[PDB]
Amino acid sequence: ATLKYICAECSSKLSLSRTDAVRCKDCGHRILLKARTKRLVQFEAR
Amino acid sequence: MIVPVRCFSCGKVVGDKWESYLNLLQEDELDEGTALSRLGLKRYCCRRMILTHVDLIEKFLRYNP
Amino acid sequence: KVFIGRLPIMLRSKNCYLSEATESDLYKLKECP
Amino acid sequence: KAIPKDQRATTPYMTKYERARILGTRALQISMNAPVFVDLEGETDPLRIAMKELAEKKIPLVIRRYLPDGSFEDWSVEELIVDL
Amino acid sequence: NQEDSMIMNQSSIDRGLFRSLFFRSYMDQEKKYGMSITETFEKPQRTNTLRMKHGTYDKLDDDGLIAPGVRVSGEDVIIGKTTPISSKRDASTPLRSTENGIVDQVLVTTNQDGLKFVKVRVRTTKIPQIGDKF
Amino acid sequence: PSLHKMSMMAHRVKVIPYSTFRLNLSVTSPYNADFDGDEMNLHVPQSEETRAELSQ
Amino acid sequence: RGNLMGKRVDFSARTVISGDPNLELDQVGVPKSIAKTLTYPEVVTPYNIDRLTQLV
Amino acid sequence: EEGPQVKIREASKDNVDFILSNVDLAMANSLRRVMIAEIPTLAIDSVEVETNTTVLADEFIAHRLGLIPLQSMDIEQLEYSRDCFCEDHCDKCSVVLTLQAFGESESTTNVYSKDLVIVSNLMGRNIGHPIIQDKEGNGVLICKLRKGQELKLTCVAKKGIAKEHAKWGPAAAIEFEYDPWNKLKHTDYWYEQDSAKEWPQSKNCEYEDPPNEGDPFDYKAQADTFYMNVESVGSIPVDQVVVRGIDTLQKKVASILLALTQM
RNA sequence: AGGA
Ligand SMILES: Nc1ncnc2c1ncn2[C@@H]1O[C@H](COP(=O)(O)CP(=O)(O)OP(=O)(O)O)[C@@H](O)[C@H]1O
Ligand SMILES: [Mg+2]
Ligand SMILES: [Zn+2]
Ligand SMILES: [Zn+2]
Ligand SMILES: [Zn+2]
Repeated sequence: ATLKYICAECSSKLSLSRTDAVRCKDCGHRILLKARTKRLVQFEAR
Repeated sequence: MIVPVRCFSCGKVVGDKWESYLNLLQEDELDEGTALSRLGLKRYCCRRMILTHVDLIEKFLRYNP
Repeated sequence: KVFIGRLPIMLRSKNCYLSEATESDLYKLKECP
Repeated sequence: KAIPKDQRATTPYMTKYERARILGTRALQISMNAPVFVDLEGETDPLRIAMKELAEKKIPLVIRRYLPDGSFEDWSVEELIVDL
Repeated sequence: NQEDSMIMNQSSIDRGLFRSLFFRSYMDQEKKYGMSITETFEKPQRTNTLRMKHGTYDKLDDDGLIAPGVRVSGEDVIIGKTTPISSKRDASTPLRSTENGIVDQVLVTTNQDGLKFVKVRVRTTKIPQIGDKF
Repeated sequence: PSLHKMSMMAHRVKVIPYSTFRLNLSVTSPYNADFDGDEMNLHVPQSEETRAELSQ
Repeated sequence: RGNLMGKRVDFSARTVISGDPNLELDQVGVPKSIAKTLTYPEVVTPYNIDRLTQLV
Repeated sequence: EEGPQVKIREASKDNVDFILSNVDLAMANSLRRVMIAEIPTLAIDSVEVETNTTVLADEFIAHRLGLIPLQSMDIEQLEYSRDCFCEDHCDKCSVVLTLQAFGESESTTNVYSKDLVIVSNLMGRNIGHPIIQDKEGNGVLICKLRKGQELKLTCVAKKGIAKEHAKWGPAAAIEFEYDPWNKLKHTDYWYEQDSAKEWPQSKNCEYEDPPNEGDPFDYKAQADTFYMNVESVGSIPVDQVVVRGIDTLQKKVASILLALTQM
């Protein structure tokens, strides 16, 4: 449960806080994505 | 980019008819005009759906994440 | 020997990485073939 | 200078611009809760009331028609023909 | 369909005729001001500045960024940022008033320097309507 | 443009659905309007006086 | 010519135009959203008091 | 046997050719319209997304899910949520479907109309089952996944009509024709040299007599005899797109009578 | 850089 950030290439879960270095815990590439809400999204199918 | 379910113009389900249309072309060595017709697509509205589709999904699938 | 500034490279040119890359490589590279 | 009633040489007819300005002025007045000089026969739009006042010729206004020299003829909305 | 206009099959439009995806990337970065004076990517509250946007800050998480699932609408704050002075001034990036949609992709990176760099892609689906050009 | 006395005319409001201004087809010529994506301007008078000017 | 001869103005709206055979020569189709923005300042008078109290 | 007659030319699982006789055009057409527009069906109308790692957008997929034809055989014993007394939905007024798919394989993993599973109670009534007319029994291809590409959705199918959205369209195209020999002059053929040569002859010409040139114009002649073909999508069987059309139109008229009664 |  809970995965704060996702690496843009290797797709490994990161889960970091403010002042914890914007970089992957394996490869380099400082990209990092946000990982969608637990607050679930609903669409009228039209 | 991914086969449309239902013909825009008349609403005939076309979502199932893709995998087969591709087989009738490769496996059965058929021409488009026959393949389409064997799948029941008689009205030109239905024909253009399958005939003029560009299954872009297949390219997008080629990217890692 | 000595560093005299940086030159912007045109994509797909000799000096660019993609010039030598194959379809399969470009896809890995997150670039449209 | 102000031209006398005998000696007035402008149209005996009201101008498209005069009529419009009168209807506007009276509508604006009626709307600002001014007294109405006509029976509103169930009337509620100040412009529609203004048309009724002009029709019954019960509008207490005067047109001051200025001339290029600066002189003028004063005309009552009562006396002005409405062929418009 | 007179004078260069046309009649479209509402039924067809429902079936997916002419629908489009629309994306837009709002971007921002934490700025450093000589004397190690940095900006913060955070969700702000009242706190002496009171200089904040008229729309909801509630869609923001503790990093001052909306999660990549959330439906955004008015001038909803998409990026939360503050600049204090000699305290939380607001530097929060709201969704273009005229627009709306769903947060698509949020990207948290590093500046050429070493500052916190952020890019937010928002996505909407545009359905053929009456004034639309073809 | 607005090269005409008739390139600005007063109309009766008709509140309607959908996002476009709708005009009668015969009124198309004085404006030089067509529906290949033309846009038009609407001006609301704020006085009882200005309204009259427009209607009259 | 920029700020005196011409001016930007309030009580103004602009959208795409489309033709309607069901509109009268003198009317204009005004999108609801536009009507809900453009306002006319009506004075509280005995003739309208009740009507206005309802729109408020 | 009675008033307007019917003569089925060809029947099948999903197509009915028939000749409607002893009717007014205004009635054949009113029936035509109803079959397209006003017969109720069941269709996915709410998609709640839990996960999507796909190349397609949440709403793009959502749109597709609505268009997937569902069993609407017993649609009459289901309520419109509007009419139903619950907060949102329930078993009285909806069918709840589930879709979970993940790319376990190295090869492209497909997502089908079959992969949908009913999680609600169907009160023992023929409804909600995705229509599979497919040869290999798969139905509509919703999506495609690669590896860690996951999909998680909960779908609420509801009773509705085509007038609200075409996804509740019980029928595909409806063939309709009258007077294959233009004896009524309801058309004036555009030609170059000869209208009779340049314009193809209808298959229905065989079921009516040719005009015979040496005859005066029959002005008295009225339009009856309608060559029609109703095609089903799957939700409701062909016969029922015809029957339920007739019943829908009938109720629509009866409402007017009842409206006059309350008056 | 685009729109009538
Ligand atoms: N630069 C410009 N400045 C002012 N008005 C312009 C303009 N360009 C176009 N217009 C206006 O737009 C009108 C339409 O021009 P176009 O969009 O090119 C179609 P058209 O030339 O009228 O031929 P068509 O009606 O047979 O299609 C003009 O008649 C003119 O009033
Ligand atoms: Mg034009
Ligand atoms: Zn990594
Ligand atoms: Zn079709
Ligand atoms: Zn219910």
